Amino acid sequence: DINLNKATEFILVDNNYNSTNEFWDGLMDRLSPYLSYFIDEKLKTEEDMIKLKDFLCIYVAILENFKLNIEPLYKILVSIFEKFCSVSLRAFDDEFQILLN
Amino acid sequence: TVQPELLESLTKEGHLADIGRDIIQSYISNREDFNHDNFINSVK
Amino acid sequence: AFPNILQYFDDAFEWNLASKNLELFSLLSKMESSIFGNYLSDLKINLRDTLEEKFHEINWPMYTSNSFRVGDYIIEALMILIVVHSECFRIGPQLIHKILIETQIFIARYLFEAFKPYVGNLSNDGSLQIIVDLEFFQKVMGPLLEKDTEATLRACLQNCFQNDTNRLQKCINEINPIVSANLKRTAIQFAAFS
Amino acid sequence: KFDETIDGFKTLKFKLITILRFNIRALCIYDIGSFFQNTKIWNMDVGSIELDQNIASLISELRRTESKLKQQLPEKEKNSIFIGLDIVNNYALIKGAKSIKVLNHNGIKKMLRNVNVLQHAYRNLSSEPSKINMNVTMNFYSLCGSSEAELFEYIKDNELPHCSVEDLKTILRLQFSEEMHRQLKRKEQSKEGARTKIGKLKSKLNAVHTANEK
Amino acid sequence: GTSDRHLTRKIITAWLQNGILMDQEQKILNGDETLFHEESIELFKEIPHFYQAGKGLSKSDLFNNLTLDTILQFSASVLWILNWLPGLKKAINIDEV
Amino acid sequence: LSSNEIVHLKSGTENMIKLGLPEQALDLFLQNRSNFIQDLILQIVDNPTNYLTQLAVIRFQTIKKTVEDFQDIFKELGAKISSILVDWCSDEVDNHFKLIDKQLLNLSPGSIKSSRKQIDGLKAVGLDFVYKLDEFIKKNSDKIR
Amino acid sequence: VGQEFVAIYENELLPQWLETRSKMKLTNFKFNSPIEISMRDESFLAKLNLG
Repeated sequence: DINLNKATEFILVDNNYNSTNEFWDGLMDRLSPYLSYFIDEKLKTEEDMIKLKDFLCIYVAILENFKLNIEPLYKILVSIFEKFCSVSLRAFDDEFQILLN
Repeated sequence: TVQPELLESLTKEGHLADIGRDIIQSYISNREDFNHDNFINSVK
Repeated sequence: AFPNILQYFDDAFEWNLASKNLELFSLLSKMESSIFGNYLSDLKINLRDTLEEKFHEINWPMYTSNSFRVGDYIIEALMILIVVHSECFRIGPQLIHKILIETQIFIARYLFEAFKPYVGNLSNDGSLQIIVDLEFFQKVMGPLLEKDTEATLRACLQNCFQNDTNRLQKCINEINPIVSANLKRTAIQFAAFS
Repeated sequence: KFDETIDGFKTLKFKLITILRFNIRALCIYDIGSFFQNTKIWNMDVGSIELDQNIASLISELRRTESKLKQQLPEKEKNSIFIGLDIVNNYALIKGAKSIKVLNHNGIKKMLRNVNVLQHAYRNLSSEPSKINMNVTMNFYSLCGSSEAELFEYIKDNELPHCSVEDLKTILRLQFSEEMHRQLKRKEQSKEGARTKIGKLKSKLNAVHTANEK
Repeated sequence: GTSDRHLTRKIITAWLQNGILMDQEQKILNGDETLFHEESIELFKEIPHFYQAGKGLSKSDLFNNLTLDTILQFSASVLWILNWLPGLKKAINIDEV
Repeated sequence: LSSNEIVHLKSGTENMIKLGLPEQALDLFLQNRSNFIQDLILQIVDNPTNYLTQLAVIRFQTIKKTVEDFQDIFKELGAKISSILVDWCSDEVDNHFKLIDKQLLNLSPGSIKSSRKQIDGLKAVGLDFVYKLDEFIKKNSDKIR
Repeated sequence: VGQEFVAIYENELLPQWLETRSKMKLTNFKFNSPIEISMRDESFLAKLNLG
């Protein structure tokens, strides 16, 4: 409900202002969501982290139907897949060393 | 106060553009010593 | 310019005409003769390239396994037919949209009908089954046109060897179902010619 | 009004100049996906499939860049700037791109296939014209992947407008040599075929088109 | 925006004669198929000899290219001057009319 | 000329008919679906058979939906307006083969299976174009193998 | 509330369709093609529902 613009009462740019908005809120809250998904990767465990991506990639995708959603969308969920990689990784046959036992 | 650890982005702040456009890192070129070993590595 | 002549007979009690002045109109007649006969040239010339489809490998050694239709003979023909009748039916509505439509059914029908001759022996070269296919694409041209065109159509129905039995007649009257299958796919394309 | 419309013409050449420099420098930027391409391999890395993702990015934003550039502006300038700057920077892009590393016989087919893909890309911008950097740089980097010193004499006696022939001949020399220089290991190698490329550095290389010095 | 302060605008660094000058000769028709790899490789690789590619670069790919916003800007204004020069360069109506 | 949605497009389309400017209206509508499909192509060759299959699905599927939009919107608007639709259809089919040939510049025929299957997808609403592909095969029989 | 209506619409309705479809063609999914084919009813989302 920002880009419902009968445009433009700014007029800056001619339909390019909200790009700067979700750009910048991407930027500042990016590094906060970084550690919030990194520290807090342990507190993003191999449970509903799948529902975290499932509730992020849908919201990464139905976006404007896209407008500049890149570095958060690619980089963040990329690192989330790296987290599911490591979490399933140690959750793999290290966690099946009972079969070694 | 551009020392070798606090010279780039604190000079690139909001009203820290009251320091110079190529003299942001050399904001102490108004001093005796300018900016402590390569003041001028920003405009290029 | 007729009403400009009648209203040009206002003060003007000359007589009014003397349609030897309308030699100009006869000149306009000749101009009209130059006009549509220009474009009905080139479309016919483009429909001359119609013969590139149906001579090349159509009604050849043709199994023609019940594709209803497959008549690229009639398909691309009626396509460019509906392209010309597409792009001029608004401003030139009931111009040679209609007149050149009738003449297109003519030149269509005649330059069609003289292809069945060289395969008058009615299985050439595989067309025992494609007898019914040329019967099918022959039946495709019953979209909306006139009756003397349909007269020459059914004249070309009896053109080949068989094409002389009434078994061909009632047999194609049984083969009408696959024509109805072509009459829904494809429907909406040539539906504009209705 | 001639100074006026003269100056507007000067802004036209400045602006279209800037656009052509933008696309061309986007390309030369994009060739640094090879820098680094994470150790373009030695003699093989088989397999060796595909496809140096940064080059696919180059094809991508090249393609969309030509899409929007065909949207806004008029045609002839776009064909001009894109045509000249694209094909030329493709060719010299391959030329300086030769200065890379030790070389791979399978990776010859890899970077060959990538180069053929970018030939398909700038071709997909325009190919009916002389899309010869396909032929020139394909036979030239393939000629680098060629390791025959007899072909090194034979080709460049017949083809290859290869004005960097100092570095190009020293590079295909460094390519037959780049197969040689890690053919073994310690040594890697004895430089005996590079004694034949020291002699052939004097002979298959320094018979350089009657300026016999390379 | 040059006023370098603080940017190695390598596009603007590539605005240097004779590469800019022969680039105007490469803007003449543009070049009329004398698209000199002499000229293109010389000037366009000349400032770009700095690494060069190379190898092992110290070079481009997000090192100071123009952004997409500035691209749509420059495309916009060049469309504007193209729409200008017919319409406003027409009326010269010799020679003070 | 601006909305990627349907409801304003549907609505102001039939409002433009409600003025009675239907021919210009349809032409603008077809132009919007042209620009639509055009920009839908802007999401990505990565490798060929995928890319062709993708491409056919966009273009033909949108044309077929546009046909249901047409008979939807232009309720008892006759033959003529439909012929304008046939114009736009045939245009885009030709543009498809132009994009096919646009990278023949270097194929395997499963691509063609994708294409002809979806063109029969247009025969679900009854429009043949396979014959154009038959002449495409005919004159392009080099890398079809 | 509006966001929950939005991801309600996409996550509840749309991925149900593009996983329900395709089902004709394997993968290739969640992308420009399903952008193109879905496109159904209950695409009528962004007219008034939060605006």
